[PDB]
Formats: sequence, C-alpha cells, structure tokens
Amino acid sequence: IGVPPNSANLTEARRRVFDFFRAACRSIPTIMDIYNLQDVVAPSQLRYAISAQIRNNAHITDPKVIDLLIFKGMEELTDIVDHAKQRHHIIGQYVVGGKTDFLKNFYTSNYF
Amino acid sequence: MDNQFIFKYSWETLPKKWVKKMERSEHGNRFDTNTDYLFQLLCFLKLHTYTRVQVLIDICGVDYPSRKRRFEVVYNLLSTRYNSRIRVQTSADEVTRISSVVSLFPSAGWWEREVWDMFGVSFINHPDLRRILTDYGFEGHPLRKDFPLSGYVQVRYDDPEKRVVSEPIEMTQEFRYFDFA
Amino acid sequence: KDWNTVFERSINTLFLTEMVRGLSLTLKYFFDPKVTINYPFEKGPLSPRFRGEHALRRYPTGEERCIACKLCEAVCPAQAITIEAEEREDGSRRTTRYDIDMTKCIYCGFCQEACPVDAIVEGPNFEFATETHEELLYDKEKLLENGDRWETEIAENLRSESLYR
Amino acid sequence: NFTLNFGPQHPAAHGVLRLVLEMNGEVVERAEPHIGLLHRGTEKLIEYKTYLQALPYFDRLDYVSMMAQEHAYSLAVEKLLNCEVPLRAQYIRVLFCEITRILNHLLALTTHAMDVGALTPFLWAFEEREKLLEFYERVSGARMHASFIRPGGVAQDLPLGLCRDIDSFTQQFASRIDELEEMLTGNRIWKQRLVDIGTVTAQQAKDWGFSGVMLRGSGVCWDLRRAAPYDVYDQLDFDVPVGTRGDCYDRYCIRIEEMRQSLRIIVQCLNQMPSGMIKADDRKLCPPSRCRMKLSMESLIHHFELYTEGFSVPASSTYTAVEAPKGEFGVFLVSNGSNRPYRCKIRAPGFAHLQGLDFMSKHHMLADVVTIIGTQDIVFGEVDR
Amino acid sequence: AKVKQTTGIVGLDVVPNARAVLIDLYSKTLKEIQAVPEDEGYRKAVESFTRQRLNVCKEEEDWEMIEKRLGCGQVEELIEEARDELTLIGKMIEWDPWGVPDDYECEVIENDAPIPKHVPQHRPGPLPEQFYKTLEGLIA
Amino acid sequence: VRGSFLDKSEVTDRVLSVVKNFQKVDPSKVTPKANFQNDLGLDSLDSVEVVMALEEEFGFEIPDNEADKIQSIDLAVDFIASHPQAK
Amino acid sequence: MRCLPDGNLLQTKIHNIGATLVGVDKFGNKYYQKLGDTQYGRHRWVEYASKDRYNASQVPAEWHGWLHFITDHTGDELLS
Amino acid sequence: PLLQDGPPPGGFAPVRYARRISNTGPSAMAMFLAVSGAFAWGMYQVGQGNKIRR
Ligand SMILES: CCCCCCCCCCCC(=O)SCCNC(=O)CCNC(=O)[C@H](O)C(C)(C)COP(=O)(O)O
Ligand code: SF4
Ligand code: SF4
Repeated sequence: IGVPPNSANLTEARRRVFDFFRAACRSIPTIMDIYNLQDVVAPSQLRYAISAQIRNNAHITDPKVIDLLIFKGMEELTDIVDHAKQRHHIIGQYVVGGKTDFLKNFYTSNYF
Repeated sequence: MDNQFIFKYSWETLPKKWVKKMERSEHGNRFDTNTDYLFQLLCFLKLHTYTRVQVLIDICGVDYPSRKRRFEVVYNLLSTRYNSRIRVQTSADEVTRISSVVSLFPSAGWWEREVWDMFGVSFINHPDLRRILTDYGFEGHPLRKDFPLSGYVQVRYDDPEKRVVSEPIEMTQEFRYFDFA
Repeated sequence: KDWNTVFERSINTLFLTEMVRGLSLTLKYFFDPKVTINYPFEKGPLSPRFRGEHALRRYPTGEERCIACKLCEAVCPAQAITIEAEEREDGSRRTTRYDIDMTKCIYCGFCQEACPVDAIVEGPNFEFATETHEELLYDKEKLLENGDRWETEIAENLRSESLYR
Repeated sequence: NFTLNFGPQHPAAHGVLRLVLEMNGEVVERAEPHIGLLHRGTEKLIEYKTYLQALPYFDRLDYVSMMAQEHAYSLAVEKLLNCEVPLRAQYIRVLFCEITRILNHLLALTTHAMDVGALTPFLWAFEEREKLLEFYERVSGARMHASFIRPGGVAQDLPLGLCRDIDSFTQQFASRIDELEEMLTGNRIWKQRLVDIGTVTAQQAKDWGFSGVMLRGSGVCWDLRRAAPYDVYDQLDFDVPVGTRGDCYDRYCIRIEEMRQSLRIIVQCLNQMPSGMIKADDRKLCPPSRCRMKLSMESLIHHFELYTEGFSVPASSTYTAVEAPKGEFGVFLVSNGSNRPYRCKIRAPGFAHLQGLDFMSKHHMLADVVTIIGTQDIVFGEVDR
Repeated sequence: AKVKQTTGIVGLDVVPNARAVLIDLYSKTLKEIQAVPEDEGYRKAVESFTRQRLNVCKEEEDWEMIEKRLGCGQVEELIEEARDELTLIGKMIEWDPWGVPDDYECEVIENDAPIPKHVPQHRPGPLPEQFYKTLEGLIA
Repeated sequence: VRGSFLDKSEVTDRVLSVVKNFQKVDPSKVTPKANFQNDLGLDSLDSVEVVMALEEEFGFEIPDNEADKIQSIDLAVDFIASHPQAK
Repeated sequence: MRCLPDGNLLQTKIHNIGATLVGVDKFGNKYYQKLGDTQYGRHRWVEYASKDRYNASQVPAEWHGWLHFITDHTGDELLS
Repeated sequence: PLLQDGPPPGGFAPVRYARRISNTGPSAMAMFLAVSGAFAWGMYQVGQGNKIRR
C-alpha cells in the first residue's frame, strides 16, 4: 500500500521494474475496452510500447532514479485507467494505431 | 513558555545528532534536522511533557535551484498546551524519498500529497500518495522554479471529437515580464 | 423526575408547541413592507468610490490627459493594459494605442491610483454586458468615448473624493 | 459496498464539491473528497507579482471572508518589514475584520440551513449581508474584493457619516440574530438534524489540525485573538464560546454566539476609534497623497517607484496567522530581498477541515454528509488556491 | 473532595482514581528512564519533573490541590502527559539516539531583528516554578 | 462431454507459435524443450514478456512464482496443460 | 394598457402615486422621489420615456449619480 | 482635512447583544383540558346529530 523505502541495490530496483511491467501490461484488456481500441490497435502493440519505454531507460544505474521512474509509471498508469481522457489516436503520452530530414525541416520553418 | 525557554530547553534535552542548526529570532524558532531524523524529532516534540507539540499546522516545500539539495521541506507546528509555535525544516532533492509523518499527525496526509504534486518530493510509508490539486495526467511539478507560469498544455472543446481535449499552449498575448531591478 | 414536569414535556411534545412559535414568527413579516428594489426603475445605492467601467479623460480644452507614462500598465495586477506611444507631430508625449482587456481586468482600481494626471479612472457605470467577447476588448477610442459620456459624473465624484486621497 | 458519486455543480453545496462515498445501504462507510476543481495556481502566480500586486489574490481565497485574508497578508508583510501601523488603522482593520466575521457566519449558517430544508432564514440573513456589503463598498468602492487592508494600514480613510450608519446597524442586529435563533434553535427538526452529528473529540481536532469553531466545539479554549493577539484586540472585551459535546449542534450555537460577540467588538471599536493617520508614515511603502505627488519632487519620485517597482522586503521567512472566520488562516512568506515574494505558502483552515470529513462522517446517514460539510464551512477557493 | 462531573474537554473522560493512576505512572516512569544513559540531558530532565510531580501527588490526597500546586491543567490532562512520556521513553530506547558523533558540528543563529508590536505574537506568560527549576538543573 | 483441460499437443502447439511469433525468436531453435535464456537469446525483460504472452493467449493469470519456473517450453507446456483456468 | 402585460411598469405607476416630479432628462425620462422612509429612506426612481423597450443604460450620466444615491445633486444641477 | 469620521461626543447609545427572552405560550394542562372537554362534549354532539339523522 504505502510508498516503499528506496531500493537498496539494483537487484531490488529491477525486481520492482518487473512487478510494474506485469501490473501495467496486465491492464491492457481494461484499457482496450475503456478506449474502444478493438479495431484500432492490437494488445501486443501496446505491450511492446510499455517494454520499449522500459528498455529506453536500461542504461540507468542509480536505484533511486529507477524508483522514481516506477512511481511515475504507476501514476501514469492509474490516470489512464481510472480517469481516461480519450483522444482518438493517443492514450496519455503514446500515439496509438527521397530527401534527408534537413529539407523537410527547412521547408517547414526556420526553427529546428 | 516563551521562545527563550524552548531554545534553551531543547539544546539541553534533545539528542545532539538530531539537530544541525538552531535559530532563535522573532521570525520564529527553527530547527534544521537531517532527513533521517525528521520523524523521530517530531515524535519527541509531540510526546514530550515539556514541549507537547500536538498540532501540525502545515507542511510546505521551497525550491532553491542553486542548491545541490534544491528542495526545503518546512514543518510548521503549534503547541496549544504551551501557546507556542516551532518550525522544523529539512532538505531534499528530486530523488530522495523522505519519511512520512502521517502516523504522527493525520493532517499530514493531504499536505504531503500537495508537496509531492507541487514539487515532486516523495514520502516513505505514506498510505495514499498521489496528486491532489493538478488535473489528471498532469506532467511536471508546477511550483518548481523552472516550471513555466502558463505550463505546457491547455484545454478546449473539439467539436469533431465531441469532447474536451488537451493541446500545447498558444497565447494571444504572452505574459510580459517587467524587470524593475 | 416529577409527575408535573413529566406531564409538561409530554404535552409539549404531543401538541407540537415549539413549532407554534416557528409559525407565528414566520407570519409577522408577511404583512410588513418588502425590501425588493424595482429594477430597472429603482436602483441600489452606490458610493463615489465605486469601481466600475473604465474611462479615459480629457482636459476641458479637449486635450487628452494621458501622457503615456505606463505606470498603470506596470502596476496592473492582471496585465490587462497594453500601451504603445511615440512623440506626436506637435512634440507631445501621447499614446497611439491604449487597450484594456475587460475580461482580464479584476476591477481593483490600482490603475486609477497609479495615474499621476487622473487620466484613467473607474467610472460609476456597471451596466455594460455584451453579447460578444470582442466588444470587451476596449481600445483607446472606446475608453475616450466612455470619458466623454461620463465626464460630468466622474468630475463630481473626483471633487468629492479629493479630500480623502 | 457501492460507491455513490456526488458532485453538485451548483452552489447548493459549494459548487465544485465532489464526493465519492462508499455506502452500506444508507449508512456512509467512507467519504473521499476529490479536490483541485478550483485549483488556480495562486501560489505560483504570486511569485510573479510585486507585494502590492499579490494583495488582491488574498481576497479571492476565502471569498466569503475577503478582508480577513487581506489582514493576514498585510500583517505578514509588516512583520518582515518591521513596519509600525498607526492606531486609527488598527481600529479600522479590527472593525472590518469583525464585520467580515458576521458576513461569513451569516452565509455559513443560512446556506447550511437552506441545505437541510430551512429556506426562510437565508433571505432574512442575506438582507443583513447587503447592509454590511454596503459598508465594504463605501470605504473601498467594491462590494466584495475591497483590497482595503494593505501593508502599513488601510487604503483610504472612512467616508464622513459611515460610523453613524454602522452604529445604526448595530442597534438592530441583535434582533436579527434573535429571529435567526427562534427559527432554528428550539425547533425539534433542527435539533434532530444537528444533535450528535459529526462528533469531534478534542484529541481528534488536534490530530487533524482543526481550528476555529471546529476546534472550540470540542471544548478546547483556543482563539488566536487572545492566544496570539494582533492589532488592538488586547484592548477589547469579548468572550470565547466553547462547546461541550463536539457535535454539529454545538458548532451552530458557537457561530451564533460568535456573531453576538462580533457585534460587541464593533460597538467598542466605534466608540474607541481615535483620530489620526490611517497609513504608516515611513515613506518606503506608503503612497503619497495626490496633492504632494503633484507638488513635491521627492513625493513624485516615491510615487513613481511604489507603483512601478514596489517596495523591497529584506530576505527572511516567517509564518503569520490570524483568527479568520473559518479558522486559523496562515501565510508562510519567504522573501529574498527583492520586490517580489520568493515563496508564499497559504495555510487554509478548510484544507484541514475537509480532510477530516472521512472520520467525521463515518457511520452516518447520506443526508448527514451535507450537514457535516455545512458545519465545516468549506469554501473551495481557499482549499484549492 | 467532591468528585469531578466533567472535564469540559470532549473525549476526555473523568478519572476518579486520578492520584492513584499518577502515582503508578510516575513510579513506572522513574524506573524505565534508567535504561537511558545517566549523562543524557533527556534522562535528567525527565527525572527532574517526574520526581516533583510524584512528590506533589504523594503529599496531596485531594485532586483539587494537586491541580492547584502543579498548575498544569486537570489531573486527567496530567495523566495524558504521563502516559505519553512513558511511550516516548520506550521509543527512545529503541532508537538509541544517544552519544555525540565524532565530527559533530551545530550552527546556532541568534537573529535579533525586531517585529512590530501589533503583529500576531504568542505571549503565554510565566510557567510554574518547576519548569525553570528543571532548566537550571539541566544547565548545571 | 465437458472437458476441464486443454489438450497437451494443442497446448504444445499454441505455446510453440507464441514463442516463435515473439520477435528475436527465429523459428529454428524453438523445440519443445528449448530454454528461453540459455538457448533463445531472450534477456530478463524479454523472458517476462513471453510468460505474460502466454497469459494473454490462454486467458488466465500465472502466479509469479510459477511465472519464474517457466524458463523453457517444457516447463510452460507442463504448466498450462495442467492448469484448469487455461482456456 | 402597458400595465396589463408589464407588471414591472405597474409597480412604478402604483409607487408613483403621490410622488414629486424632480426633473426630466433630454430623452424624456421622468425622475420621481417620495421623501419618506420605507427602504431606509431610499425613494428615488425613474419613469422611462419609452413604455416599451426601456433599458437601464438609457439613464444619462447627469442623472445616473442621483438615481444611484451617489450624489444629492439632480441632473439639472449637474448640467448647470 | 482635520475632520474625520468617528464617534459623537459621548459616544453612541448602548446596544444590546445578548439574546432576549420571550414567554409566549399556554400550559400543558390548559391545552389538555381543552382537548379532553372538546372531545367529550363533541362526541355527545355527534350522538345527538346521529339521532336526528336517523
Ligand atoms: C499504458 C501505459 C501506462 C504505463 C506507462 C509506462 C511508463 C514506463 C516508464 C517508466 C519505467 C521505466 O523506464 S523504469 C527504468 C527501467 N530501467 C532499468 O531498470 C535500468 C537498469 N537496467 C536493467 O535492469 C536492464 O538493462 C533491463 C533491460 C531493464 C532488464 O534487465 P536484463 O538485462 O537482465 O533483462
Ligand atoms: S482595475 Fe486593476 S486589473 Fe483592471 S486595468 Fe486597472 S489595475 Fe488592471
Ligand atoms: S493612463 Fe495615466 S498611468 Fe496610464 S499611461 Fe496614461 S498617464 Fe500614465
């Protein structure tokens, strides 16, 4: 229930990472019915989205940073489930459902 | 029970490792403690016969971006038994969790939720720690000095989606900062 | 305790006696005169200090009082005032733009206090509801129109209030 | 246990009140308030304002007790500046603080009565409120957000004849309270709705940071006007009513008696009102008169500075609290030597009181929840800021 | 000698055997404090005021005089303080916060900036004589 | 007649397809005895993913202490083919 | 005839009985007072020239202060 | 100027703030006797009216 103490070491922190991954990913069928995503995106694509967010932070070595990231992850998850703000092609922070990149930016504006 | 007695009595009776700084002034007696001793010090002040600090008035954060521990958590406390007020402070950074005092003062519950919402300071053993003031799904802690006054997003009704939606801000007239220094 | 005092409360409960006074006092104001104001034929009282619709004033010669000092703009707690200025063709220091967002304004009167020449004032008018948001973005010409319309009342209030500020 | 979601989006109960109740039949097991619906970022906004520009924000925290929060902010600024306030301003500030207390209690008592089905007292009370709002307007030009109490004193002096009009109000107001009491006090329905409802023990009140009527209902003699007096409160006679049961019925009686004692203070303030200046004379934070600004170079320079840059406050920090109508209203002000506050934390009594709804409403009926909210006297402007 | 009908404090029950309870609590406190090191200021302070209150409770057999001489609220309130002090003693044994660390450093600031007379200020008044007796005992 | 378990061969098949479809799993090393970490090149985050992919396909939640004794295809098939909550 | 559908105007006509005409403005609005003490001695009102389509904004500035008890000067005395 | 709003010489007249009592109301026995006598006499009248109706 309560906010746990900071994880002592990386084994403790990574153990907490897997519980968050399990809890966040287990709630995909609830999210699918809440946002009516049956004809929009497959459950696996949102599972791979969560895994990708976790992998993008695999380089963090401070257990206290990991604890804060998990806590913010639980809060992001809770707001998505409990108080849904349904857009069309996003949930929360994540989008759902011959020239280099300089000319495209150049044609758009002067601020890159 | 004036501020002279509390300052002198506390120095004699308190464990020495609990207090790093003690200030006596007409702006309020003030003990600066370390993070790991905050809970025990407040329990001492509440239970001890000669202090009887029974009321937690409020808990507030202050941002000091120039410090390696930017946040200062201020506890304002009152003793109705002796008609005196005391201030206890401690420092924290963006990743250091600190002890919750809900078990000592039930009123701390919402105030600790506000500190987390406004500043991003987390509280060990807090029974229900979530944002309390901001909109659901809010990103950032607005009372931080680096957080912009108008924030990052605004809301409006979008007829094609038939709902209220959030978009990045676009001001007709930007906030004008007047430098009178 | 006592058969009389037991009988006393038993009858008071059964006969709802304390609810009789409640009915009696509810009926006394029934035949009394009412305090309702017959708006808009009758109006509520106001003071010369009342903070209402803004107005820009002129001297009796027709010259604007405002000299673009921008004190009102700096003090305005809501940042509701926007001013642009330059030297006029005759050398005068005058505004070319004076805007008050009546939807940002909090009707505090700080602008009136800050003005050193009594140019901007909050007038006595409070009946200026509009059907569009746009009409509440007052420009300089609108504010000078308000001052022309309300000058005789504003000057009278300023004379009465001069002994206090 | 089913969950009954109750948000009255109308000022039947506060307008933005939102409650998630867990019920066993008609009995409440858990009441969880959801707040922030009026969170406007006041504390963040204040950091971008000069000390003068931040003053109107305090009118809009507890928008039924406007001048009381004006007073607390001015006292905190005066504390940091070590500014002497003249005696006439102190009496005026206390006089309008007590007028504000009556204005607040009149709304709190009759909106609560209206919520439990007594519709007449609200109309009788709001007429008395209109007479008192007229005094607000005559001194400041505004019915509610006066911004009249300022650091160093008050904005302007009383208009001629105001004191006589206030005295006329005091000569009849006791009868108005008597009428309010006769409609409520002895009535068996009113007692049945309030007696033994929302009982708070003294230990519970201290544990949850209760203050004001919420604390004195539980028998605790605590009033900041006597515990930590300010302005001319130590030269005035008034009694402090305390409860013996800690229930909604006690707190109703206390608010009636506090209105009677507020009338007592106003009468004394009217008779003891001395002549003299109503602004502090240190030419650092007090605006000059219109006549001197237009005649003296030094006064014009001071006027230019005060309305553009404002005054600076030497770097320090303190907590200042007053006895607001709803309880202890506190301001934790941090200054860094500049003309803008570095941090302004607002301590709202309703924040603590509404947090106590869960233990206060335990095992009561659904219809008692509104009664307990009414006895707490919540205004969400101060709760949310 | 008359039994107390109410304390006037909501939730504070009347304790009719108050003197007996205080004597038991004070005797228990004076025995559990010995687990604290002798030189510790907390141990001396607790012993100082517990002994005096115990002496007053033993001498006076009437609870009205116990309240009068001690001057610290009602006996029921005195009991709450005695119970809380026993609870605090046990927690300090568990915490073991005693002893000064090696590189101990404490900064004392005495800011003498005055404040105006009219701003809110707590002025409780003089404490009972025993509070000042405990303080000068601690200093010496 | 009513059954209370999924057929073992049918499970072996469902588990074989789930493990193969998971990317980074070439349908060449996926034998009924193949181990996730030692023989498939899947790390801890990829290994927990496979186990909950078995939860989605079979529509039931695996207690964690069982989710850990599923390090290979036998251990997973041994578990799902004997769990009644599997559908 | 306007009294039958417009009860707001009827209240003014009833209360006009026995009142003193104070002045008339440039739009034709008529100003009346009673000199009594019923709502705390406040007995000032205006009978608008247009019996239909009357509006509070039709009161000119010189009579606005008198009508709202801001000043005791009538519109005629302010114009002089 | 030198004239400020304040009390008159001698101050204003004293004002009451305490609640005023009011002794209005009949007595337990008076209203009981009235009801009992009305009941007895009225039921006798009911009997008489029933006899005439018959
Ligand atoms: C529906 C969406 C709601 C939920 C929102 C999701 C929010 C997610 C963002 C917060 C979660 C994090 O990033 S939490 C940060 C996670 N990163 C770490 O744990 C750093 C240490 N790295 C490792 O342990 C390994 O590299 C690792 C590959 C992870 C596994 O170990 P293996 O090498 O032994 O497989
Ligand atoms: S009244 Fe106040 S908010 Fe409005 S323009 Fe003037 S200073 Fe700004
Ligand atoms: S209105 Fe007054 S304060 Fe504002 S710019 Fe003009 S002269 Fe200056």
